[PDB]
Amino acid sequence: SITAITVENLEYPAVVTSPVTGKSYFLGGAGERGLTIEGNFIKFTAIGVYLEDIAVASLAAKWKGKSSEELLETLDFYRDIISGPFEKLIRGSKIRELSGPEYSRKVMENCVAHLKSVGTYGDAEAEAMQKFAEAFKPVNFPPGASVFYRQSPDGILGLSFSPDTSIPEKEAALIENKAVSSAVLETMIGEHAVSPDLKRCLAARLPALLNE
Ligand SMILES: O=C1C[C@@H](c2ccc(O)cc2)Oc2ccccc21
Repeated sequence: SITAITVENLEYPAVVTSPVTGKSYFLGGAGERGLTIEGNFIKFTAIGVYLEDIAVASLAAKWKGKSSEELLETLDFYRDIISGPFEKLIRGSKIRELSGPEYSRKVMENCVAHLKSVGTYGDAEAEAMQKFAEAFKPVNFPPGASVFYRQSPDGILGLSFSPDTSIPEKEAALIENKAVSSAVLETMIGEHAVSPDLKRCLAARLPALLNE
């Protein structure tokens, strides 16, 4: 039943399969991010969050039978999605052109704030974030180009870059750090993520799946 979602002419298929891990995912939600300039929301990128198919069985126990409205207001629900025992794939496709450094600046800012916020920002995490930064430096994201974050439940964050929206065969880098591995998704649907579009998609789409 899960449908595809299109954001600013950028389409997010209902399902995708990783060329890296071979695992298949379903679209949990899609939205957009940007900057508010002079009270005006300026869109820069689209974001899609895919959850490994096994996520359903994992989330079923605790969340089956809950209404979308109920899930949306429950922080614990999103915590299970962020740190659940399954892989998550996040695809960011640019609406406006951004260089790797330009784009990564904000993302890293948000990740670092979160990490410090929960008391897990030591030397290992700073080094992981520096490696994160390094991976983006040689990259440019013209409209339509994409970044793929593969959040492995084993504490690893795989980074892939594409000239368009197709998922690359090989990953550009592997950030091996547990706390950092979930930081990116946390800044998107975690408690302190202001933008609700992704959270709403998840709360709306998951109930149907959690019942069958
Ligand atoms: O996926 C993104 C894009 C990022 C961003 C937007 C505009 C820009 O110029 C640089 C980075 O903002 C964000 C903030 C929070 C969570 C995800 C994101």
